[PDB]
Amino acid sequence: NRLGQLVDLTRLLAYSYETLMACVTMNMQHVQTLTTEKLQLTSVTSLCM
Amino acid sequence: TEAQIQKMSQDLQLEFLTGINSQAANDCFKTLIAAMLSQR
Amino acid sequence: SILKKLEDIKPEQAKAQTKLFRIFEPRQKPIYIANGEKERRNRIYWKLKKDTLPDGDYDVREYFLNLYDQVLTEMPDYLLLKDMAVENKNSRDAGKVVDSETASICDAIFQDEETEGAVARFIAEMRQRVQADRNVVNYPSILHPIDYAFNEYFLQHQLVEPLNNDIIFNYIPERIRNDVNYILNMDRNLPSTARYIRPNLLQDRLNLHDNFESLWDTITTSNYILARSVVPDLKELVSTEAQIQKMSQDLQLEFLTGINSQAANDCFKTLIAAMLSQRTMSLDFVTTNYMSLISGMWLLTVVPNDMFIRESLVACQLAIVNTIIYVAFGMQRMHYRNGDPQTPFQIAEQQIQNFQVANWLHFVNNNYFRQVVIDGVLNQVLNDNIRNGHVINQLMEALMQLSRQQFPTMPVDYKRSIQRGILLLSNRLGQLVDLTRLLAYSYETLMACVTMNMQHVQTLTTEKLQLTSVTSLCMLIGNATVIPSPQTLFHYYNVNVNFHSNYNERINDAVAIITAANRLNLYQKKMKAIVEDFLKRLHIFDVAVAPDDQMYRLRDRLRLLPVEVRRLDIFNLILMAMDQIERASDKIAQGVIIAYRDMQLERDEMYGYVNIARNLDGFQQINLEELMRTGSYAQITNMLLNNQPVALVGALPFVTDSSVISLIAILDATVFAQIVKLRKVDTLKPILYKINSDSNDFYLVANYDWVPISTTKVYKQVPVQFDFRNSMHMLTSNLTFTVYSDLLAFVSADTVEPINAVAFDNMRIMNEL
Amino acid sequence: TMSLDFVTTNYMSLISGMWLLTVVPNDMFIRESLVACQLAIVNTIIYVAFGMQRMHYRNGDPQTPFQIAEQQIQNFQVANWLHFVNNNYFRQVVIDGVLNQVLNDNIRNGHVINQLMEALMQLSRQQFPTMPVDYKRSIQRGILLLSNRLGQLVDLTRLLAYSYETLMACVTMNMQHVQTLTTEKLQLTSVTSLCM
Amino acid sequence: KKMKAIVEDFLKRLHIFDVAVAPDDQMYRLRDRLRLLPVEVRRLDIFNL
Amino acid sequence: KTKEEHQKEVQYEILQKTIP
Repeated sequence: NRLGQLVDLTRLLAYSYETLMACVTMNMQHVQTLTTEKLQLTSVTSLCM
Repeated sequence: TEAQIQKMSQDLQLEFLTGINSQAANDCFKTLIAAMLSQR
Repeated sequence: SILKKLEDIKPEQAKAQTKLFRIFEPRQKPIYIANGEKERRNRIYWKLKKDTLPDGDYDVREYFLNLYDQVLTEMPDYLLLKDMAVENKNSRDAGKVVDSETASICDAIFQDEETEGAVARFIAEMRQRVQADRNVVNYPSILHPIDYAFNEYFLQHQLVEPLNNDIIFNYIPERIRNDVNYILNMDRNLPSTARYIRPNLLQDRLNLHDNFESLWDTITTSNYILARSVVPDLKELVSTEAQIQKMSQDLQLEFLTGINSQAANDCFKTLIAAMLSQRTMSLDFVTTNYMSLISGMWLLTVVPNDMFIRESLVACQLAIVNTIIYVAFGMQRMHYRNGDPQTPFQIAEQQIQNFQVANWLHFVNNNYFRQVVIDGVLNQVLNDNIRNGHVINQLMEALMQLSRQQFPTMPVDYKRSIQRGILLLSNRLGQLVDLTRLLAYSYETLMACVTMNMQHVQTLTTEKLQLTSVTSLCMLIGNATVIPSPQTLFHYYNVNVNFHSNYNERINDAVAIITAANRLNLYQKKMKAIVEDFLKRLHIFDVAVAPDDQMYRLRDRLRLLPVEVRRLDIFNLILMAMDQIERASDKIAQGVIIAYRDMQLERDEMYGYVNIARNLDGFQQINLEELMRTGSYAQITNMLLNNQPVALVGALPFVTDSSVISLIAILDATVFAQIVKLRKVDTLKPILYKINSDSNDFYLVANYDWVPISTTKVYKQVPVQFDFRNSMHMLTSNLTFTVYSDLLAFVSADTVEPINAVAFDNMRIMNEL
Repeated sequence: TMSLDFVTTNYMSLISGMWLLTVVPNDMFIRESLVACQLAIVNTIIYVAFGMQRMHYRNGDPQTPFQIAEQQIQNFQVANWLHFVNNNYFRQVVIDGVLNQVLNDNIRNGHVINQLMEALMQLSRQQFPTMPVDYKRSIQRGILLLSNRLGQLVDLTRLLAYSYETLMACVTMNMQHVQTLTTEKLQLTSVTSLCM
Repeated sequence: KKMKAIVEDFLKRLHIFDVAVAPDDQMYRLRDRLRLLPVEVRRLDIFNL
Repeated sequence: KTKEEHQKEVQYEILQKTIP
């Protein structure tokens, strides 16, 4: 029941990612690493709702 | 936030849903975008 | 609590237009000759009565939307024309006019020494002509053509309708008049000239019965509260102590908890209300209370399955089957897993062998409601085998078989207790039959008094109901019948129709506003405010609870519905004449034209020597709205720097300068440097040239007789001239008519004798003589 | 124009209203009162006694319910009485150039009361099927009570007729006949009191 | 001569009415009824004289 | 019922304000 808001949120995220990545100078590879960052699932639900 | 918590509690028919605050949402959003950016 | 909120709804007020909705009013202005001197005789033109329009085309569209909202909110329902009448002092036939301001205008025109006599004689000739034999009158009025068109459209689509006694006699729903147990009576006549207002009787178009369970549950709770308020109480209950001691003697003890009159009344009211409003209910009972189980079995026998939550139904069926049914014939007890699509009663039907019990279980399994459309209202009706109450016998026979089997694999005392319970329930067969017939008739009669579509969809909030009250009701019912009081029924019907009309009116208003906003190319308006206004005006919610996401989803759902005809035509009329209303304003312009070529100015009989470009052909059109919206300045800057012709279209405030010094010393083009320097066009203020004799600097244009030449022109249209012979109109209306509201207070009904009540099949309701 | 006010729980009120409808022509009332009284009387006394289904009816038909009663019951006494009440209307006459509305001759001499008494006595000994004991007993005993006043009812009705004639004789202005806005409240209990 | 005033006086001089309650359309109907009646001969002859 | 009687009085008064 949150279709329009989810669409706006996801495409806003996409646009922010594009804008921020535009100014990155050094290249970025893609490979697994030792450490990680804790992502809170409850926080994800909060952002979605 | 309070109204959304009330609505979710009523709709989920709870007899969990804690830890829902705007600060957590902002921190999660920032973490997600930064992780996608810096290739973490 | 919420009873006051849902019962304090009065019919939506029909506004009485005290004066015609005015946008244009006459104003007297001076004029000049083509040479530029005063004529010493003033002329009256048209000017906007209100001049609060802000600059910016987006703000112009916002003001237009607000104007449409004001017009629709101030809509006249019934339009009287005798009340708005002030006698003209100048009509030598002693006529009367429509508005006080019209009288002021007539006096002003009649008394002005610079005006001719033909218009004065036309003014004096105004007089209303009344033709009462066809109920039509004519009045004089002076308006701008837009105002006259709006007034005519209001006049020719009034909501009144001729009223007669038989019309009110047919205003009652059919399933009340057709029955015999209710009789209607009047006590007053109605004249042939009176009129009333019909409410709106259109069904749901938001599909609130699907995928909107929050508000649907709220509405269901409100209607359930109302039904609990309206359903009649019980009269002549058997004394509690005598019944208790008689049951105790019948049971031979050496259970009965929860048997009070209040419990029976609450159970009756709650059951009827929940059935009426389609509010699902949940049960609760101690599994070791056999009499509670049997009472619940009767309750499931009468009320169908679809009105019960799967949890409560599963628990009740499991308890019933594994405490009585398989215990009877001594077969292995079933283990019905909680969650199978099958039901315990279905498995029992597929398992057992005996005839009557299987037949009764089969009846209780598939007994679903039937959807029937009556009089344009959808309703839920029980099967015809339930209203005449014959199926109860098909119950009892099965129960009687339960008293014949030997109950193997059980001690004697358990069989004795079960036989005692079934015998106590059996000896009251007639009481159960009368109660079931009474319930059927009461439900049918009451439910026939609702005028909104109903659906059988489980909601979130579930009603709590213990079975001990049901046992008390089944053990305590007596002989006196109960028929709903006509006064309470009529009050309930009035409240329901008021609620439905309010809902429909708010729906139409919101649809009209949203349609106009989306057709005027509005896209910078947070639309949650309109939905919040709608929800608040429905007068049952609090906007502090429902969030914005559901508001936006409701808006998207609502856009689909085509709007009502009157509002659609109102919007068409207000949009078709948008440009004339916008341009005639004397506070904003329509753009600036730049050519950098020597061009002459125009001569008008309202501004003298004015710099005006009537058309914009032959130039490049650039939108100021887009210029501010996107923030770009590339094309305009390059076009202006190289000194090339440009044209701008958009709203701009103007500064009036009436000095020939400013005319000769070019200063009408130096207000473009800030566009490059400040890179913002929010406060662009073009200078409006104007030369006339009032400014005491016109001698320059007279002595040397030169034609003024400038480099800029302002996109403004001279207001149209005013002619009195054209604005005159003969409005049409009705002579006089008393508007009636709260109509059902004029009909009274008498209860039939409670004994002689007839329910549906030409037979008495209760029979335990 | 007279409106009819009653409380349906008092069946004696409808019993007296039977006499009221017989004496006063039905065109003197408003349609609401006439249809309500007819429906109540027909669905509480006669059709209850004759084992017929309650009269399903729709408001606003061009024919009054009494006509339907007339063409549905083949018991000669009550059918004839119902027909007489059905076609009892004010008679349009002109006397000395003055327009007047006067009653029929048959009621004027006090004769319809005998017909009403005979019909009531016929209803008294009727079987009255599918009705409880005390209700039926009370109904038929009240009917007997009203029947047991034959001579006094005859005298009362013909005295009313004579008083109406005498008073109407001196009326100068003509009287039309048309429905009006307001009415006068007639107390059914007072009618029963006058009858008894 | 506003006929409404004359009709008002006529109604008020019947001693059984109340002018301040009458409806205007019925007043106009009554006026139109009155307009078409022939006057009695005495008053007509007085007017002729 | 008192509120109902008040409403009926209001309606009948509106009707009566058209009778002299």
